[PDB]
Amino acid sequence: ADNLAEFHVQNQECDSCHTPDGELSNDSLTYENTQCVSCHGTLAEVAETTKHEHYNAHASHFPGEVACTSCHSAHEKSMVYCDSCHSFDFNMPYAKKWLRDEPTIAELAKDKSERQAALASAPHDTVDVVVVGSGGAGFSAAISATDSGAKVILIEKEPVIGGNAKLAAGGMNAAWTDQQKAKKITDSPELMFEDTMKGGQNINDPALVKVLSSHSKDSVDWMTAMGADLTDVGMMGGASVNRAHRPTGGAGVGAHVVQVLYDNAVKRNIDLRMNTRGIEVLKDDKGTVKGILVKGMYKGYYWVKADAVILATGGFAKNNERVAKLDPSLKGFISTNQPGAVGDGLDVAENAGGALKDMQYIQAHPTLSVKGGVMVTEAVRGNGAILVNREGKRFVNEITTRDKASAAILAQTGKSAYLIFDDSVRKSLSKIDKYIGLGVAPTADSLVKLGKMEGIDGKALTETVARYNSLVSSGKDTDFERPNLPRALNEGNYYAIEVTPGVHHTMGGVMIDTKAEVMNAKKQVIPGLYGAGEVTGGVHGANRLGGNAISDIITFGRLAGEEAAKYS
Ligand SMILES: Cc1cc2nc3c(=O)[nH]c(=O)nc-3n(C[C@H](O)[C@H](O)[C@H](O)COP(=O)(O)OP(=O)(O)OC[C@H]3O[C@@H](n4cnc5c(N)ncnc54)[C@H](O)[C@@H]3O)c2cc1C
Ligand code: HEC
Ligand code: HEC
Ligand code: HEC
Ligand code: HEC
Ligand SMILES: O=C([O-])[C@H](O)C=C([O-])O
Ligand code: NA
Repeated sequence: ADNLAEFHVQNQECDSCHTPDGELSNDSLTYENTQCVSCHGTLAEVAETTKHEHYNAHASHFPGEVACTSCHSAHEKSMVYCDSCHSFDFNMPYAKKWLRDEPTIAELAKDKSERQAALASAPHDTVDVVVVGSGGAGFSAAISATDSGAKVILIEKEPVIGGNAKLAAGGMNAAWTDQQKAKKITDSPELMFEDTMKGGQNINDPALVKVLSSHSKDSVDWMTAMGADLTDVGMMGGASVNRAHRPTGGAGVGAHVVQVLYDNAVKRNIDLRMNTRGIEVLKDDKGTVKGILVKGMYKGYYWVKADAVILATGGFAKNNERVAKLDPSLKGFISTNQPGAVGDGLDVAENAGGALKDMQYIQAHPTLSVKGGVMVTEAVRGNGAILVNREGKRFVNEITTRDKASAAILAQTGKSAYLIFDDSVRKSLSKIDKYIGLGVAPTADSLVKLGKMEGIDGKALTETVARYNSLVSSGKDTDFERPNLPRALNEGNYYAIEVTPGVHHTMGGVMIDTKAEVMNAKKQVIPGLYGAGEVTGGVHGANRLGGNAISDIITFGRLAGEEAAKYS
């Protein structure tokens, strides 16, 4: 057969998959997916049948309950979502090459011509608040608004939840938390503010950063009350003390936080709609929002009547064309992001009259795995790893800010470097075992063998580590002034990961005030319109600190949800 449906109808009726009337249930394809599960079992049950030693299409790091139709279409060939960042050896029936070519908001003007008819119709739903995007900002806002008495609809344009937030590794910054105190760490919201302002070249909006620093503990407390583990607290670049919180053992913060938000959303019966793209904010005759029209992938255009809309759509770091127009030094770089992170929500915001700011400030993560084409967490460095070049030498303070680290690596021979660490560092951060399972962390019982394996001068490598270990014991890095020297690299075997910068985060975005209200170029608030998370600009200035984006999206997501509800 040429497609999955044709396969099944060889021995099945249409209503094995469909509703009696044959209409698709909704854009999440709830009923239909329910039918696949009825015959094949849950995604976990399918997973038992498709294991490989180091990977499994049906048991991944994605949180939430991933719908079968995310990858398995019925009446046409479909794409494996994992192929958007990896190239695993898969044999999905009826597969086609991964290719993402979502139309822009501007191109969707080719649907006047569908859109006019929708807007002429009754609104499909009438609620209080509509939140766009199921990343951390969006779930936080949806939950926050719901607890504040508002009826919400949460929409996600992708087939799966979580956006980039589900990918987060290194942690969530906050000061001065109960969790830090339990780990004997001394910190303050003032210190966090100062690290943050300096890290961003004092470009950041000080009122927004004040909100980030002062609400950070509350945000950790809120997530914890909802069931999250934020008890491990690590170091990230440009911070005066350890303040990046994540699950026990040093597991990734991202999938965990989104899973917790998802669970809490489902607990409150929040209306979550997948494959549903926010297209244009609707405003009444006095310019306040009155709703939003959306495009369901399976059921087409419709609008939702509401007093408020919260845009929580993430950044545009996956869109290299737009990035390179803003910062040509990043043209052609690989990105760390999910395939939908291309900035269409910003278009939505601008079309609704919101102004943008700081857009030229785009952050490259200094360590994308060259071999895997995926982000390798900064916590690897925070927990003690060093960087060496092909000459087997250190060349930079590995916990400096990302602008400086990226430039340093790009200035080394071959425009890449190697993370080097031992088993003590490996055991201190369980997320590192994920890089090993991905096959991107070759290992050996001596630095000479490792260097010969990876094309690093082996003798130089050895002396570099011996010398670095001596600075660790002396307590002072006189070579590159790295301010925190947490571990000597001397336990067990040695690992190398080849790394180079990848485009990661867009610090610019829609202009918001401290209540997360979106503003126009005259600095006037657009009543009913809110923005939270990486879609906004002004929080992180010219360079964002590792750990500060998850802090941002919880704090500003929650704040937007409560402001939205109050606005009502
Ligand atoms: C690999 C990786 C690791 C990171 N780790 C860390 C970390 O450890 N600590 C840290 O502080 N930061 C980290 N960052 C950054 C942080 O995760 C992101 O800044 C965060 O994802 C921004 O969250 P958000 O809620 O604003 O957006 P996202 O989580 O990206 O969610 C936005 C969602 O909106 C959807 N969307 C967009 N437009 C539309 C639309 N028009 N209609 C409907 N849906 C829409 C998107 O598909 C997406 O699912 C990491 C980023 C990546 C990529
Ligand atoms: C389950 C394995 C399926 C069987 C067998 C059939 N259909 Fe289906 N259909 C299914 C899904 C999940 C969807 C969504 C799109 C996709 O291809 O994945 C569909 C959709 C259609 C549609 C489109 C309806 C619309 O766009 O509004 C129609 C017209 C349709 N299917 C009809 C249909 C008939 C007549 C079938 C029996 C011969 C049949 N489908 C089987 C899943 C499955
Ligand atoms: C029960 C009534 C089923 C429903 C509803 C769906 N599937 Fe199914 N599927 C079923 C059978 C009995 C078989 C044959 C193998 C077996 O388990 O006995 C299949 C086969 C598939 C396959 C493989 C097709 C191929 O070319 O080999 C896949 C990938 C599969 N089915 C997917 C799938 C999805 C995603 C469903 C819903 C959209 C779905 N199936 C419904 C039985 C049933
Ligand atoms: C993408 C992220 C997927 C989602 C979501 C689901 N499936 Fe899948 N499926 C996917 C791949 C890449 C493959 C191949 C596995 C491999 O290791 O090569 C498959 C395969 C199937 C099959 C065939 C299994 C077999 O008997 O060999 C079935 C029956 C199947 N998938 C079912 C299925 C169902 C019902 C889903 C939802 C619960 C589902 N898959 C999710 C990728 C993806
Ligand atoms: C890009 C946005 C990604 C997509 C889409 C998928 N994964 Fe991923 N994967 C991602 C990263 C950044 C990493 C590095 C390690 C980490 O936890 O951050 C990985 C790694 C894996 C691995 C290795 C570790 C492990 O969990 O076993 C596997 C086997 C893996 N990813 C599988 C996987 C599957 C099956 C996906 C589709 C559902 C999937 N990934 C998509 C980034 C990205
Ligand atoms: O390196 C990390 O884990 C990460 O990528 C952290 C931030 O904030 O973006
Ligand atoms: Na931004």
